[PDB]
Amino acid sequence: ANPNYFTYFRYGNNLGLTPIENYADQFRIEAGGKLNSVKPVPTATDAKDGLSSLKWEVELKHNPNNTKATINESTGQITITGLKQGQCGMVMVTATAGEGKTAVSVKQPVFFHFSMISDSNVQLEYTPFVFQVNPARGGESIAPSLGAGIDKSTFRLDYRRDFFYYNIAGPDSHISGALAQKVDNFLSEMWNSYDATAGTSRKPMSYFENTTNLSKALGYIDQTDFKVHINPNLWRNKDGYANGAMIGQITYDVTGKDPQAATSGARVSPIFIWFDTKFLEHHHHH
Ligand code: NA
Ligand code: NA
Repeated sequence: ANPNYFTYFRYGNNLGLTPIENYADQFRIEAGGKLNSVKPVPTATDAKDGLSSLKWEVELKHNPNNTKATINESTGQITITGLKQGQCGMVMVTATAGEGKTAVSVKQPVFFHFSMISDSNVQLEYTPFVFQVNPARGGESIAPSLGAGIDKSTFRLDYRRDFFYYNIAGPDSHISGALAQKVDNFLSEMWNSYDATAGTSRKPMSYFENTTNLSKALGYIDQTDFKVHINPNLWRNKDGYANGAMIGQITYDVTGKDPQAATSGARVSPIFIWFDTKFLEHHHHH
């Protein structure tokens, strides 16, 4: 197209994952580290005038209750504050080339994970921590590392509470925000499609609540490898397929039991699920 026309930028990742275009833009703050040590700058674009010709803007998406983000308008350097240990956060970055009628803007998410050692010496890390999934086809995330000394055979892991969804490029009618009582949004619609009585419960996302019908869950964690599974043909409605990102709190138990009632130190939000029909899996030759 025109002189301002472009289609992408990239920040990459600090996880050693390559090539960077096969993964979301995503940054981990290591266990026991500081948020102010991870201030990513962009590394790629198809803008002809390049990274130092773009106007950089940021909007914090997750977690609105406690996280903030700012951006250097010239360099694109992002700074995050307030994200809590054991949680992921999400921002939307907008880059704009030019001004006026022929200006072109491109918006993309950037994700963050503040890792930690939680109860019982667990250090739960998905690498990548953004699972890019096609909602028509479904799929399974990476298997996480659990931490040194953890018995994987007695580990149990399940979604629990605090589910949030952020529309990225889906229809505006996929309303963003927390799954909550008396709020009609994309997550309440998804929940209700699983069961009219699901409410704000873990049930649509739970292994332990779907043991005899896993294929019916919106998604679940398996108890062998602890991958997150997303089932096909559910994250959609008449207006369109999900095109957006979901985060939920996940609880664990180190004694072979359903972790429903795990206490506060055995609760984390270690993974973001990003739905987009354009995603095809990169299997690395299996
Ligand atoms: Na559904
Ligand atoms: Na959460």
